[PDB]
Amino acid sequence: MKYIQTEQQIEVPEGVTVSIKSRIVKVVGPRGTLTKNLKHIDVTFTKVNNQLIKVAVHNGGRKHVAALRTVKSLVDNMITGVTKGYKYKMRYVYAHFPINVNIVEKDGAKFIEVRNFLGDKKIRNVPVRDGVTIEFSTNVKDEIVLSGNSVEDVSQNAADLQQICRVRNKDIRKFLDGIYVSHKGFITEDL
Amino acid sequence: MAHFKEYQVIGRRLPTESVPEPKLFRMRIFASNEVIAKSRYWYFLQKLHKVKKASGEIVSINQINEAHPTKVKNFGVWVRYDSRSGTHNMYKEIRDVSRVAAVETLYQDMAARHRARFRSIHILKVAEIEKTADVKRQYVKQFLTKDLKFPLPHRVQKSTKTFSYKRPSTFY
Amino acid sequence: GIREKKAEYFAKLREYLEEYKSLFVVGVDNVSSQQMHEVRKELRGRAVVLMGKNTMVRRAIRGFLSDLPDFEKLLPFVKGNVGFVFTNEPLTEIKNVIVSNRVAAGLTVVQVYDNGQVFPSSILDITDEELVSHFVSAVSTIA
Amino acid sequence: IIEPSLKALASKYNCDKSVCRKCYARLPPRATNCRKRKCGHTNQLRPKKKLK
Amino acid sequence: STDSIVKASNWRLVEVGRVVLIKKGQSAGKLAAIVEIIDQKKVLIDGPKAGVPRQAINLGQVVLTPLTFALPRGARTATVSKKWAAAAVCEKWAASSWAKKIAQRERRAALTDFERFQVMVLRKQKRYTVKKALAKA
RNA sequence: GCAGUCAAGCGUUCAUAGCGACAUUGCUUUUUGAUUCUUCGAUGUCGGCUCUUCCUAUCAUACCGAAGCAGAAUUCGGUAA
RNA sequence: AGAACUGGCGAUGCGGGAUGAACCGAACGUAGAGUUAAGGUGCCGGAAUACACGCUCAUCAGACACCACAAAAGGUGUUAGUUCAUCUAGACAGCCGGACGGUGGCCAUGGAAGUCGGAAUCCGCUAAGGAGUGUGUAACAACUCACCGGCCGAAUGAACUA
Ligand SMILES: [Mg+2]
Ligand SMILES: [Mg+2]
Ligand SMILES: [Mg+2]
Ligand SMILES: [Mg+2]
Ligand SMILES: [Mg+2]
Ligand SMILES: [Mg+2]
Ligand SMILES: [Mg+2]
Ligand SMILES: [Mg+2]
Ligand SMILES: [Mg+2]
Ligand SMILES: [Mg+2]
Ligand SMILES: [Mg+2]
Ligand SMILES: [Mg+2]
Ligand SMILES: [Mg+2]
Ligand SMILES: [Mg+2]
Ligand SMILES: [Mg+2]
Ligand SMILES: [Mg+2]
Ligand SMILES: [Mg+2]
Ligand SMILES: [Mg+2]
Ligand SMILES: [Mg+2]
Ligand SMILES: [Mg+2]
Ligand SMILES: [Mg+2]
Ligand SMILES: [Mg+2]
Ligand SMILES: [Mg+2]
Ligand SMILES: [Mg+2]
Ligand SMILES: [Mg+2]
Ligand SMILES: [Mg+2]
Ligand SMILES: [Mg+2]
Ligand SMILES: [Mg+2]
Ligand SMILES: [Mg+2]
Ligand SMILES: [Mg+2]
Ligand SMILES: [Mg+2]
Ligand SMILES: [Mg+2]
Ligand SMILES: [Mg+2]
Ligand SMILES: [Zn+2]
Repeated sequence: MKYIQTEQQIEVPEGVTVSIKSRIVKVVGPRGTLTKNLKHIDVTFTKVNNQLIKVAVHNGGRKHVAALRTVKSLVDNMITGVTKGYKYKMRYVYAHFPINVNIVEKDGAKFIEVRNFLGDKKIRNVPVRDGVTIEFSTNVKDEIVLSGNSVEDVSQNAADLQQICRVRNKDIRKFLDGIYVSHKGFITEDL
Repeated sequence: MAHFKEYQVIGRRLPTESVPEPKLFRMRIFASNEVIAKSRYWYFLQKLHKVKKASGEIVSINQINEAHPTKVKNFGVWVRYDSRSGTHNMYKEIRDVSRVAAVETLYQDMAARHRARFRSIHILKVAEIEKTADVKRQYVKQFLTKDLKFPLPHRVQKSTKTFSYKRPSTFY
Repeated sequence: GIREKKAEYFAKLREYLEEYKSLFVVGVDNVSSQQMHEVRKELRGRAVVLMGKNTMVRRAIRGFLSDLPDFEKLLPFVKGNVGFVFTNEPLTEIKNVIVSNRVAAGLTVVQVYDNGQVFPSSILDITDEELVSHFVSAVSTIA
Repeated sequence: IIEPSLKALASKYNCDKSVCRKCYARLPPRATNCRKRKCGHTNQLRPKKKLK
Repeated sequence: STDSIVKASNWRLVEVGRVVLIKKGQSAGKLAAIVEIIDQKKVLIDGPKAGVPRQAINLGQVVLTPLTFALPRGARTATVSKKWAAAAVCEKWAASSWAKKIAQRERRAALTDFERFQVMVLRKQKRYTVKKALAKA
């Protein structure tokens, strides 16, 4: 019906600065800095204090108002990600052919290489994305762990790796093999 | 049916020796001129009482000017209308300065949304919602808050000449 | 049904405001379900405790401003999580049954009602010494 | 072979889905509508069938 | 930096006592006050001092000035005049590059031929003394 | 000729994996009819041969989603001429 | 294919429907000036990229009588609306506290105390707390939820209409 004012809040935790101009956002906290282009949305920011900023949509129709909240979340995950930061854990599921997962590199690349997937003489390679770092758990078997400031980039990499192991021409209810995401929390604040 | 005027129409049955002085009947009628008003008075009368104009006469026709035509009001509007497949009753509210103002957006609003031309719409009752918070339709409650203020983002000044020696700004 | 059980409460709230002369507003922030059960036993003799939802009480009280009207100044006290202890036993004994016993790691008074007046439960916890040296320093002022 | 909790983990991706009865889209298990626009977002869903 | 930086667009708001410049019609070019808000596209304005009649007006044929004075919502014509006066709104209007240019524009359009001639001359006169300045440093 | 909607039944169990009765909405113009507008100062017809291009309601091939998909095989569907 | 009344085409140009016998407008000597009809006014194209309130976003939009087609059936797209129910005696959502006594209830048996399971579903104290919604234990524990409340302050749910 066109809601004349509708707005949302973004708490700025102690230790971060978020600066915003022509809807180009930059979040700077402990873990470093992220930026994001929010040009594609008409919303207007306003700072009340160094701990609070508001996002508002004036005279917006429904789907306009929808975009509001998502702006808050996106910016939020910038903040937390640069304070707490994100970390995705996965697991190797395979019922007979052990999945061999190692890091390689050509041209200072860093890829995720996946060998022996269900017996495949092929080798799979998933680019390791910038500012997402790859580790391997020491007690937890067949684990893999992906961490960094940016969910988007950390999530997606985890998803690129799951998606490269997708099982073709078999009944995927029987043949469950793959690298699936098992946990998603922060780097800090316990596990 | 356009720029609206509101009319009182007072009419009656033609007198019979048996019934000299028949009862007088009144309607408030919204039409643009008085001919359509009078014509509307019959349309409705014919549906309520057993009467056509060939057997009745119209006694009076007087315009009802808005009492306080610069006070902003919240209006209750009850309506009966014909869709393509049914006929329906319908309440909606309109914030404006006069009844005559309100009815016109009512008549447009019915076309915009339910595609209802003037012909297919009966105006049941219209009324100034006295106590705010008797307003129920949000899209008017929205304007009732204390110190209501809002901007008008993305100004678009129309141009007088077709070429412009500067890239326009939309800044209000 | 869901109105009956309210006017029911309304009834049995009113009944106490008439029968008992004195009233305890007791805060029960936190405080387990088991605690209150044993404040019932411990007080079963005289007092009765009566717990309720605030908006039901502010309203019922105001709805009783015809008769028993100086229950009106009771209302700036029925905020937060509070409740009612009614009694005809003397002040301190009950308040001390209330404050002290069944305390662990105990529900506490927040304001008291007495014949149209209001104690802070501070003026209740008296010292009698202040009541001794005020009749003494006035006989010393006289002398 | 393959421990219960991973068989489980794998099924979250492979078998706890619902399916559009019209276009066969693999849909989230609690879906109320299909997301594909070709079946006009129908609510005619069914659960992805479980193995033996 | 180490502050959070957020420039927020600082629009002229439509708010009781927002004072507006009328764009089209019999009350064109005149100032009025916004007295009450009808809806997202329509307000109530009154322009007592300048002779513009308390009316419902479509927001489109008005342009918000940056001025604002104190006014109770929906105030009859009279107290607008009282309030507007009190606040010295005309006085603040006149002082603006906006209000001044309009004056210039009308002045220019009022010139006789003979007056246009005279401008030309004096402008020549000023020119000469400028060009030299534009060459001594 | 081709495709739907409803869902009683088939389907060990289970309407809808794959089907689908009573009914019902449609589409097509390579069927056959109905029509008789055009051409009777006329110029054959069928089939094949040869060759090009177009349609898609897809048989194969590419990538997929389903299954009463363990594997193999198949089957239903999507993007696709 | 075939009748009724009338108006047409045929016999008839003109303006509009791009086009076109039959629609709409209007019927015609040779011309000037004005005004209009039906139809139009972004550009082709004469004429406001006029004013006003809504509506709509289509990886197959839609765009004007005759007319150059679309239907049943569907859509948590989005708009307005209806009925029923909840709610200022404070709901809904969200955060927060309590989640107790008979009592490890009866069977059963290595053990099963609310949560393998058969069988019942009672009471007390309550503002409220199931002879238990799940997690969990060898069995207890511990945690959860229903249920009541603290805060908040005006809306909420369900079915439909076009
Ligand atoms: Mg990315
Ligand atoms: Mg398959
Ligand atoms: Mg196979
Ligand atoms: Mg510029
Ligand atoms: Mg998942
Ligand atoms: Mg600005
Ligand atoms: Mg059967
Ligand atoms: Mg089945
Ligand atoms: Mg013939
Ligand atoms: Mg023939
Ligand atoms: Mg010939
Ligand atoms: Mg196709
Ligand atoms: Mg089966
Ligand atoms: Mg087989
Ligand atoms: Mg085989
Ligand atoms: Mg086979
Ligand atoms: Mg089929
Ligand atoms: Mg081809
Ligand atoms: Mg003719
Ligand atoms: Mg002839
Ligand atoms: Mg003719
Ligand atoms: Mg045409
Ligand atoms: Mg052209
Ligand atoms: Mg032109
Ligand atoms: Mg334009
Ligand atoms: Mg029609
Ligand atoms: Mg709809
Ligand atoms: Mg909690
Ligand atoms: Mg809780
Ligand atoms: Mg157990
Ligand atoms: Mg327990
Ligand atoms: Mg209400
Ligand atoms: Mg309806
Ligand atoms: Zn679908």
